[PDB]
Amino acid sequence: LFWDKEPWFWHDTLTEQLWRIFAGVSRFLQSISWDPEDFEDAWKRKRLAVPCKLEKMRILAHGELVLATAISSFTRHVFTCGRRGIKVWSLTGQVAEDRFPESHLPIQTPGAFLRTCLLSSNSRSLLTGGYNLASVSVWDLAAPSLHVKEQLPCAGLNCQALDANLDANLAFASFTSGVVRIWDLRDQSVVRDLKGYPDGVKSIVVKGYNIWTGGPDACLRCWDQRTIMKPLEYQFKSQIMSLSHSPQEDWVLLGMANGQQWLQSTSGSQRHMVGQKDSVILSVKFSPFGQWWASVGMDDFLGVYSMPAGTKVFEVPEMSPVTCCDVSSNNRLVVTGSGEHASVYQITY
Amino acid sequence: PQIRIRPWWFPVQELRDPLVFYLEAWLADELFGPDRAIIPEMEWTSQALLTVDIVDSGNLVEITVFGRPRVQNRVKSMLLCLAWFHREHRARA
Amino acid sequence: LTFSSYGLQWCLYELDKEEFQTFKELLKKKSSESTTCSIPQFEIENANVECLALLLHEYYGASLAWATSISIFENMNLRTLSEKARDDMKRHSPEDGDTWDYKSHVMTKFAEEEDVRPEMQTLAGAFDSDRWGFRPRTVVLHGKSGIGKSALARRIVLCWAQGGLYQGMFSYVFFLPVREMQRKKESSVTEFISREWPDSQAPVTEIMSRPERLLFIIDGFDDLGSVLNNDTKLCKDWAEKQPPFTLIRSLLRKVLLPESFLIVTVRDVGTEKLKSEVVSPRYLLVRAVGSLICVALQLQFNQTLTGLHAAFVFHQLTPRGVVRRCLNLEERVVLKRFCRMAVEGVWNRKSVFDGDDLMVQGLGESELRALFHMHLSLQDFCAALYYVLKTKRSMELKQAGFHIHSLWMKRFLFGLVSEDVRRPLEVLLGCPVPLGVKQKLLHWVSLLGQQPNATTPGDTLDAFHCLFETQDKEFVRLALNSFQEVWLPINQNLDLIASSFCLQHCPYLRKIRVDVKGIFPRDESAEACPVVPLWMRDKTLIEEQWEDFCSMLGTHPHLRQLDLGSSILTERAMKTLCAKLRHPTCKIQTLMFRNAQITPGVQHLWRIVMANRNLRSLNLGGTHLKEEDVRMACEALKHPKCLLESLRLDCCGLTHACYLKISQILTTSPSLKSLSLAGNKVTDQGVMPLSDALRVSQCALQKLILEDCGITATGCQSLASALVSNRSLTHLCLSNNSLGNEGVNLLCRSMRLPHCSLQRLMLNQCHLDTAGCGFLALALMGNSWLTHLSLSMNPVEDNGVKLLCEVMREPSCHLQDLELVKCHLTAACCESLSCVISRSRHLKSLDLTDNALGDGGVAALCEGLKQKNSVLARLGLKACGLTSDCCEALSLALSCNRHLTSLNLVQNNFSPKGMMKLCSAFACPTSNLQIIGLWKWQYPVQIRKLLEEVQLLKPRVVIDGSWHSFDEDDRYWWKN
Repeated sequence: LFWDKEPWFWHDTLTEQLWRIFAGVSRFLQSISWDPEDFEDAWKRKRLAVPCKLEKMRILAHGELVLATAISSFTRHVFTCGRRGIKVWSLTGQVAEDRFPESHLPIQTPGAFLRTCLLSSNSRSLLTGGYNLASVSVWDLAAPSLHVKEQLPCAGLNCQALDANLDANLAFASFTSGVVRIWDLRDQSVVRDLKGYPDGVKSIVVKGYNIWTGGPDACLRCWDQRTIMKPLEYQFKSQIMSLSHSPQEDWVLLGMANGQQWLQSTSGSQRHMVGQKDSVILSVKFSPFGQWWASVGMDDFLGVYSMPAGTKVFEVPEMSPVTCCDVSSNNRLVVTGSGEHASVYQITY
Repeated sequence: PQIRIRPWWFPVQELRDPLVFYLEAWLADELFGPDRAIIPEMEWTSQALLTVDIVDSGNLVEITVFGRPRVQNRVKSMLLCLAWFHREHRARA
Repeated sequence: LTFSSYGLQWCLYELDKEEFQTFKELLKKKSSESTTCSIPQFEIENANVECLALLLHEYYGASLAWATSISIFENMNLRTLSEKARDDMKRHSPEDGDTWDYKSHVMTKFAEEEDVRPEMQTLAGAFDSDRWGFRPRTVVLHGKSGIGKSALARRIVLCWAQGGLYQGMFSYVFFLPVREMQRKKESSVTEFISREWPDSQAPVTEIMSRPERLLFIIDGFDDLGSVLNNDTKLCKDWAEKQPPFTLIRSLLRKVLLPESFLIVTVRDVGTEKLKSEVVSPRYLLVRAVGSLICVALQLQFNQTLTGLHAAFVFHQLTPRGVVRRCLNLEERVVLKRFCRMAVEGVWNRKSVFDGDDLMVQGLGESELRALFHMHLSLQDFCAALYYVLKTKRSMELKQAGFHIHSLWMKRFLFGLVSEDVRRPLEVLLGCPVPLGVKQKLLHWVSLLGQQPNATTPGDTLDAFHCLFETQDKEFVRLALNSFQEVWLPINQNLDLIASSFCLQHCPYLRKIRVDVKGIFPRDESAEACPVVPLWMRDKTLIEEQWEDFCSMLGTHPHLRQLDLGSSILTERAMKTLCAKLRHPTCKIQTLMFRNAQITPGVQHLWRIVMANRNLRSLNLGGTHLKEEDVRMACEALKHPKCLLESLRLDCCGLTHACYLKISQILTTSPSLKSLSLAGNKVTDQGVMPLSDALRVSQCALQKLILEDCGITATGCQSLASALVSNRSLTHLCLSNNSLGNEGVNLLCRSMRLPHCSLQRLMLNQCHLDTAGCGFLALALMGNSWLTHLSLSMNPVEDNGVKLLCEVMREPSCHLQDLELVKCHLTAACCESLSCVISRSRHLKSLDLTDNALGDGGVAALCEGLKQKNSVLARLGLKACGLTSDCCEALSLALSCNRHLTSLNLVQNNFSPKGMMKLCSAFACPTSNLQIIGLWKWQYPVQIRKLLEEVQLLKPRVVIDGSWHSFDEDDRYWWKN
């Protein structure tokens, strides 16, 4: 949109000409393609190939700073999050830039915000929570009208990260008081509670019977639900900004806020460099097929990297610093958010 | 005129150009059941909204699909295959 | 039963064709191992995804079928689809006085206002609760324009007054019409409540006692969205006085009187504009086009609806009781005024006109009534007519630029340049009507045609629709002339009609592909449809239309290549397609069926190759061939009249007897000069018969491809004997086979003779090593025929490349092209290759990808290419890990060199200074690089404009990141 000198559609020209006449006074941008057959990309001379292309295809205007983004692919929507509420967009129509959301989700309570969001892997629930709020709410997206179906009680606590695991019906949370709780969606009763670190944990990731967390103290810990044993501590040099766990193999990918990335394996304590940058990374996300990962930073650049060794395929520039990203489940679409806008790209290989 | 609810996720742009085809009343009732409680789940999985109506005579029953045309043809083929299976099953018994 | 199968089919419809075949094979193995329940193999092989899922449920059982499919999904290394299947199974598998006076006064008022100018059951539940557990306050209604929203609202409030609806929920009903609120610039809620009462005074305390007692029925929210375009602060207090639009906004937002509840009636665009404010609503859907078309038909140009509308409109416009009367000047002026009003209505997205606007226009009511009899279609047609006969920039442009409702206007606009529709207008008016629209329309379509990329499928389909509407042969011929090749999906019968009509008049067509699915009628057997009549079941119109499209495909004069990007062809479909290709008038050279699914009708494909004389190529793939089919192929090839010069079989899963028959036809058929067998299981027992056929001196083969055949050393020695005996073959490819050093050595021994006539051989993924490279180098000395070679993706270290360079340093060698990728290379090989480039005099290409060449390697190759003697044409660098200094050195070398033409650099990290250096070097007049591989958008704006400036000089230069552009066709067509 901005990158081109001017974005234009095929019918735009005819409409402009007819308007000019009435008042008496590649080149053509394309729309996203959904069907899998129409991709028609020849074999290089469901898949594990490494992508080799990008192109912007829309911009989304929210009106205020953007803190978290999510992209559903089973349904086409997208979710943006700001201090005053959440806005739901759509991607079906064709427009250069969007201004009329699909629905607004406001909160009326003095000194009440939101700071985080998270979507279920089935695209059926949406966790929301923030400062000075009564509880963590879950929205029922499968229903013909948005409405909270449950509440997770919490008093005098601020949530700074969320997560879930639908196989066992467990919902997780992290609070600024260094307290990590749990719940059960059947009964909504706290099952356990892990505490002892006032610095707290900025990011938590759940997979199987382990819970990996990290924070400003520059340490990574592992907890197990079954027992009450103490965690396993790993030592690093800088702070940790985000984590993601490969779905295929045993690796944990994180950013160190000094332009470095490291991989950690559960089986044994092994590490190795996979990238270097002059900026500070603010997020890292893993592809649904574990062959590549995306990384959005602070020095106005979006990067894509290759899993086997860590070499970078390419990157795209932007105007404002980015703070979030999210890769679709199709492995095709990747969303990012900077400033007061949320843009959409496409991947072809 | 007929009045119906629409979910909040199915876009309104897709309501253009619907598709319709008729079937036997008894076969339709067996396929969906008298209550038709399953329609919401099928819709959520298929990103497509259905609508079952019974003609006055009670002999032919219409079904409907909304969504992109390829989705329409896909669902039509699925329904006709299931209908043939049910027809042969009845014929055997 | 059906409920779970539906989800299962949707699980199996994410599977690719090859994945689908692999799933079928695994299932067949599982079933064969099973004795409890047996499943026939032919049924499995003949079944499609839907049939597969239904049968898998039928034999195994719901839970067991889900479990088996999940297990196989896990076996194929498909995790995500497995999780989706598990969750969908979890969700699909079942468990195992004053008030009376007010209401009466309101009823009189609404009866008077309606006099001046089934659904109850659903409306009654509009406030109840659903299964999730929810009670809605706000309800939005929308639908087509035929229904009168005010009529619905007044009927609902009347029924409420009668007491049969919402008797127990609320007692006060308020009707807010937006027009009236707009009439008055200033208003307040208390003012409205006082006004609605007859006495003009109401108890504010009683009204505001409870929120439940109230209700508000807004109407026509879309009428004034122009006022709502303004943005204002919302008012918390209800006693204040503010503009009406602010009150409506604050009441919809629920910031004022939150406990109360609303309801809204609105049009489609209105629900597009208001969806952003209403909080957690419950939308609904409501549903004179048919009546209007029926009336027009009864009051009768059947080819298009634009013609019918024009005919009806001109019938209406004719003076009553007088025929063939030229309109008076005042009549024409009033017509123009009416058309301008309609066009303003379309542009401003308002379907309602108050008498004030009519007075501003000035046209009389009687004349307007006489001119029109009955709708959005009429307004659109009137806008078209206007086009046939404000601020500098306004938002109404972009608003109407959504082309969601202007589609009809353009469709009509294209329909009026038809002469059959033009002539009645000319005689009715009696004056010439020159129109500059035609030029703009022709230029529009021609601008579409000129796009460098193959036309987008949707754009092409819509262009076909519009042009087919035009119905002018010379117009289409002038428009379609621009382009050469088209890409055209076919989704619906009308798509077939448009595609058939609009292509007969294309004079420069060469290539075309069609993705056809869902069009083919349900088979008369096992798909009987009571709704469809007898004609639809058999001899349907779709059959005739597909036959006519096939005839057009056959009869084109300039068509050569036909392809099917994807399709589910029926046996009848392929029979009909082949019927129209046996005609000698056909001129198509090539074919393609690799991605399609055409298995039932493959046997029909052989008759055409036997009969037609101009067919030159034939490509199959992924299909399944039986022994009888291969025998038929042999017999068809055995006809003396055939001139086919290429065949390609793939993954057909042939049998030993099939290889024997193929060898016999190879030795007997003189026309066939190529053959490919990739993905077939051709063991050494399949290699020996082919070698025996090759031994004879009559064999006329020149190319041969053998991919994933998994041959061994015995095949290697068989081929060695055949090659020493044979004297005809030229191209051979053995890739992805585990030959090893012994096979390399055997072939090398066979090739050391001076009478060998091989020109191109490639061995990829062959498990070579240093020893194999030594053997090849040894056999390379004393030969001058072989000209190409490629050893990619083998762990040939530096030493092997060193040996090859030592052999190639001689003046007698005639090797021209050499490519090697992923060979674990370093700087020493680069020193050797720089020596070779500086000295050699026949090497014309090279490739080094995924090799950690680094700064030293690039510096060595630069010192090589600096020389003026070198004749290297194209070089390949990628993923070699470059930096700034190496890019500086490369830029200097490119400044010095004069023979290098092509190049490539991607997957590298260049600093902005380095990119500056590279562009400056590309700028030099001396260098002439006709291709460069780079991504423009990957850089800041400064770099993009710099590279564009470089692109301006030397307009021949091409900067495209994706290499393999302008590369000869043979290099990649041979390999496959």
